[PDB]
Amino acid sequence: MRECISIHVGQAGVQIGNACWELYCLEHGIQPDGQMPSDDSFNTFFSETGAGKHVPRAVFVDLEPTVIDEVRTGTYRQLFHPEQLITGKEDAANNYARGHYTIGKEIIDLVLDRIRKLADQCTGLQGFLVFHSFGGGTGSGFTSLLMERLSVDYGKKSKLEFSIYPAPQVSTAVVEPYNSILTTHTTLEHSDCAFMVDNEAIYDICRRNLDIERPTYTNLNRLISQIVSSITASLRFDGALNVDLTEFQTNLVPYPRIHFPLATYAPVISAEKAYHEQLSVAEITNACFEPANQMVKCDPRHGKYMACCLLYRGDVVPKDVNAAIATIKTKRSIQFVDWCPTGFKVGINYQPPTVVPGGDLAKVQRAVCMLSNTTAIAEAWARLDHKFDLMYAKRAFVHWYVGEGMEEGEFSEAREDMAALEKDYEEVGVD
Amino acid sequence: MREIVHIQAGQCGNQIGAKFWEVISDEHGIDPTGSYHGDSDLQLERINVYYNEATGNKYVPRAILVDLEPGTMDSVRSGPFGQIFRPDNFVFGQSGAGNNWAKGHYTEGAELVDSVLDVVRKESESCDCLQGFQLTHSLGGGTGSGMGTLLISKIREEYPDRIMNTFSVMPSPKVSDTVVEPYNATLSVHQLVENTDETYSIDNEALYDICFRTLKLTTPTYGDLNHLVSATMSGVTTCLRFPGQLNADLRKLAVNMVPFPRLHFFMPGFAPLTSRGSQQYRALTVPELTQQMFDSKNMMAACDPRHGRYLTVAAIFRGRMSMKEVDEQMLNVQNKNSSYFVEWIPNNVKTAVCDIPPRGLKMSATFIGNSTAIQELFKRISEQFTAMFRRKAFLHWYTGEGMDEMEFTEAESNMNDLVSEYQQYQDATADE
Amino acid sequence: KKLEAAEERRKYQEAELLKHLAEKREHEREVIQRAIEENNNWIKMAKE
Ligand SMILES: Nc1nc2c(ncn2[C@@H]2O[C@H](COP(=O)(O)OP(=O)(O)OP(=O)(O)O)[C@@H](O)[C@H]2O)c(=O)[nH]1
Ligand SMILES: Nc1nc2c(ncn2[C@@H]2O[C@H](COP(=O)(O)OP(=O)(O)O)[C@@H](O)[C@H]2O)c(=O)[nH]1
Ligand SMILES: [Mg+2]
Repeated sequence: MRECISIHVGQAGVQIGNACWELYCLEHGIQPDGQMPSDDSFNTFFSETGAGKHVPRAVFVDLEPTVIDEVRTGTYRQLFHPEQLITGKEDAANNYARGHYTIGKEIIDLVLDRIRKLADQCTGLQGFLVFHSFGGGTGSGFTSLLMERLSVDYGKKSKLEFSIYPAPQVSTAVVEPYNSILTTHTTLEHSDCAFMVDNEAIYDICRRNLDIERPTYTNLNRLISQIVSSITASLRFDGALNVDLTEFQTNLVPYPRIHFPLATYAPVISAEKAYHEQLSVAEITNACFEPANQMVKCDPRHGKYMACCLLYRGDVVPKDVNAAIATIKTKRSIQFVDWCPTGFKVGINYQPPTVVPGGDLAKVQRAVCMLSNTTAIAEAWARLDHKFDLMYAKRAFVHWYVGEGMEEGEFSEAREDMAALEKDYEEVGVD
Repeated sequence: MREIVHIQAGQCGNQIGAKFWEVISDEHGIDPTGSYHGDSDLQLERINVYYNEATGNKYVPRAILVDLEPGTMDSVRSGPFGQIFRPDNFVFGQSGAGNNWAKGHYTEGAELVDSVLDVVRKESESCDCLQGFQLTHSLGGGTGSGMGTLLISKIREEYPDRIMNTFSVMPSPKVSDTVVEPYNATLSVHQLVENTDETYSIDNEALYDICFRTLKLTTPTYGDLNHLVSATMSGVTTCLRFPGQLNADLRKLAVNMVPFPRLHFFMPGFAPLTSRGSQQYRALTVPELTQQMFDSKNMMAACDPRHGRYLTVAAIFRGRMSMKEVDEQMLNVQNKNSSYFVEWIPNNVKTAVCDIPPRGLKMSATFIGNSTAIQELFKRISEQFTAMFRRKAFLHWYTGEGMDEMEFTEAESNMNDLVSEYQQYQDATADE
Repeated sequence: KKLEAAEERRKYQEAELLKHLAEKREHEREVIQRAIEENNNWIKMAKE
């Protein structure tokens, strides 16, 4: 037994959590009341009560009650025990300083007490999965505060992130670049591996592949949940690759700071479409090397790979996979760094992707998620850093953070750390 | 963040405030008895932001009505929705302010202030999570202006961490009831620069010009001007009182709108422009609604937005329309009019769409702009002030109340610094 | 340390606003008392 605790912070984190847990229940045959009329690996994510009910090993946190109030009134209100749904009264008002200091300091001890109660039910706790936005005050500020405290209380215990990188099409605050840089600086030394999800990449996939004119968070989250499920399937089912949280780090992270893999998923097919030919292993593998299927907008052809993991799911045969990888190498450069072998770590998980009934995604016989650590991801940091610099040169909005007890020096420190991170991606790709 | 405590001060403040309450009650489906008779769950979702729920099905405005003169209060009670207000929330003096800021701020106002704070404390302590305060007042008078700013300072003292918001009506010679309005306005602007978090600059110069020039009303009345005020107030508060993602509370609005502490004076805009009688009207598409953002003709502050640059903009679209069309039209306007938006504040235009249109219209648009062009409004007040102050005209009305000349010099200088500050950011470049 | 730091940094600026606001109470009482003392003395004049 190797349990994983999921922490959902702020609106983005909570809403993505709702999509993930809905999907896990469909995959494991768990009803919204926690009942299942039944491999056994699902126990890493769900504990069991005396009444035979299955409860997510998760904590939902928000500084405002609105979002979580929807979970406690919704379809899955019986799935979670009330104590694992934590809300404050006053939000962080899109201010990292409010989330981290002012408001966060009041609820931190309560959140850690709930996490401790979940950890006490674990015989072999692997670690934590933290879901949050970069842009919101709770998602940014509270997450970095929580990450710091988790390192103290859970000495050398694995912590992985699912971070929502901001997009202007769906952005709610002008200050999102500030919050993003402040949270990245503070969390960097506390996270083992972080999977960024660029809201624009997801918005564009929904528009292009799912024919949704104006994608909503519901559309975005369903797609996000599919990628999260692909990453976590080998923890929740008896898988062969990324079998434990330590294996994510081992396979994808060559240096402590360069811990940001790029996720690419395929196929993304519309449900409200005429019956079509099922995609082959070659077709879905080819789709992994297309920038249009990426979870973060960036150009891998302008970067270098340091690790590549291919996670197949469903009706997939090793012979089909190897043939597909061989053809790719003949047509594409697929450039790796000098100190790394040009290769792939491949995993096949026998369960085909499950989709939400009445959802936008079509049911497929086979899917694949590629997790690659490429230097091209630095392009996402550069875009964020430039927006930060534009405002910071004029000290625009800085007073909001200073007023909450933050020092201007923390902004300089956070930005210098980001400059060092960009420099690290550049230095790593050199030869 | 939930409850907003509303305060109405002076003749103008109470007139505009009463209209705000009848407009929003109609939108939320609340009748003059406090009973909800609407047919949409959206109307009640965020009802608690402005209304307290009393025993049973009744909703009561979280509003405090203030004046140094009793007459205005009687007129409010007699009104259409006059019965909806909490009886204990009417706080009035007997000795007016006589259109003298000094009487409102130091003499008569100071005598009544504690009775008002007692009522605001009652409303505030009832709150689960008080966002802050919303004050409606004029700057040209004595009560709204002098006592209103005194209240802001006294409230700021007791609730220093809450958001202070105002709807401040600027005086104009075009619709003037007193020769001393430039003095009262300047003294008040000095107070607002220091004590509020956000101020909606509602200009009577602009309202008169809209009524006369656009609505073709030969002789505009306060009723005609107030119809534009209430349409604007309904529009700018849409995000606070209906479920939404953007600017859902007073603090998130301030965080998105205020880059520098003193630059918190907003230029409101509204489309389509309508007259009280005009229940016609057959018009207004998405490209049409969007075009009126740069239209000086649609501004509630007498400034040309094309004479400055937008630091930040919030745009609220109301009615049944395409969100895709709104997003396209809004992006087009920013790309075409690049030069009127500061380059050093990326993605500084935020848009929200609310399905519920205001009364009488099927489609509407409200604009909230933090523009450097607002300096034109402050310059106008400073020049009117100086014409009088140079000759120390009517100064005896103020010094007679115990005021010193220095306060006048200080208020004027602070307002001119504000103008200079807007000019500084207008000229700033992303040379970075 | 880096949190009660914020807590204490929060307070200086609140205490500060309360000073900047006790100073605004000062003036008012001064200008209202000065608004009597003068009228008190115009009659001190007038009688004699
Ligand atoms: N993908 C996705 N992004 C979301 C969702 N909700 C919010 N976001 C994004 O997250 C950012 C806004 O932060 P929020 O999570 O809403 O805010 P918060 O964490 O609750 O923090 P405060 O409200 O300030 O206390 C923006 O970039 C949004 O586009 C969601 O359900 N899905
Ligand atoms: N828009 C508008 N302005 C008004 C109204 N009543 C008065 N004013 C303006 O307010 C200023 C006079 O202040 P007023 O509120 O009457 O005095 P107070 O009772 O001492 O606050 C002038 O600029 C008037 O033009 C009104 O109902 N609507
Ligand atoms: Mg939130």
